[PDB]
Amino acid sequence: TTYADFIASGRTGRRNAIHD
Amino acid sequence: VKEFLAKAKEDFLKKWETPSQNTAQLDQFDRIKTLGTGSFGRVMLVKHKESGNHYAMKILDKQKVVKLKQIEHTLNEKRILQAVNFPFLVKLEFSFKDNSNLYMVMEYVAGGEMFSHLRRIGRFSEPHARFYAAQIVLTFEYLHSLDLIYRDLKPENLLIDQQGYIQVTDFGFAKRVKGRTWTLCGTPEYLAPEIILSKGYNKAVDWWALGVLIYEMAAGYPPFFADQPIQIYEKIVSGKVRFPSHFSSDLKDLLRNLLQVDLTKRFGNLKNGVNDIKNHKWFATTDWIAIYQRKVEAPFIPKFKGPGDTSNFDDYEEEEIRVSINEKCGKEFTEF
Ligand SMILES: O=S(=O)(c1cccc2c(O)nccc12)N1CCCNCC1
Repeated sequence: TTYADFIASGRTGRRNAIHD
Repeated sequence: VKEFLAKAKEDFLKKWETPSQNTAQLDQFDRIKTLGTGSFGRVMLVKHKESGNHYAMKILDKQKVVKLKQIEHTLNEKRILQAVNFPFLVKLEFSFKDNSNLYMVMEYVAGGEMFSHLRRIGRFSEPHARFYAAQIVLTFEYLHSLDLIYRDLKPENLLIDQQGYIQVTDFGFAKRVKGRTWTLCGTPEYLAPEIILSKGYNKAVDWWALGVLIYEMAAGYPPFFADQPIQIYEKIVSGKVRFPSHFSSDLKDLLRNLLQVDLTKRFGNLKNGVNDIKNHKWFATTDWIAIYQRKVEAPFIPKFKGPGDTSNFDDYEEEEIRVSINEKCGKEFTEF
């Protein structure tokens, strides 16, 4: 399921901004 | 509306033109705990000894700000934050600096980050999401009317206050710009196609981000997610989005208009401005005035075991606050 894929992804934690 | 905005703009400009500075000292506060962390420094729960009030103090290492070339964005943040004033915007109580740091004392919002609650509960019901969305809609109408662009909307930057309402915090990328800008900034999942394609943009990016937020609050996950940022940008520019089978027809429509790759047909960026959004079906039950006044009943009220409680925030390692005996980056932060 989409939900499952998301939970197994490495981006479920607090996401940082990009400066560059 | 137009009448309101008009006055709000006059108040903003007075402070914008003449910002305040050095309105407190580090020793007027008691460092209690780290509430969150950033790239240039940590946000700490602090206590104003004199008033006995609690504040969220954002600390920025001047040298690190310079190494990351975030000087102007930092000045932008303090200058803008000290001049704005809206119900859903966290207030900056004091600001000051010392040999090595910059400080911004904001109001402490005990409720916690939407992020925490949203990730824990999984997803919000549409009505619940409509509640927060409405608040962002007005907050952007406010900000944009001031020629400001927020540029970093996301669950992580939205706090829930004691009344269950939203408080936008972190103006690290906010900018007052008439016309268009080109800086590549924001959070991957929330970036507008324009930004990713380095084509120069405007307020329209804030509306696209709104779409992303509403979708994440309603689905429990972003409309575009992958393991590496580059994979995310590829999804974003492809102008291809999939909606959960439970999304109402109205919701899907509002989102197809927000996550519009064509700036020519994206809600918020048309002749009807924000009204194309306020007057959208999905917001039919929404009484905008009632929302701005905070008369509507909050669907969720985070409770706290008293003042100073940080049970709604994660735990971070405690880093001591060291202040060089020598002034650092003085000329670069003169106006702070
Ligand atoms: O400075 S923050 O907006 C922030 C975090 C935690 C509690 C706060 C609080 O209670 N008030 C104002 C801002 C606060 N921040 C943490 C740094 C990373 N950006 C996301 C949120």
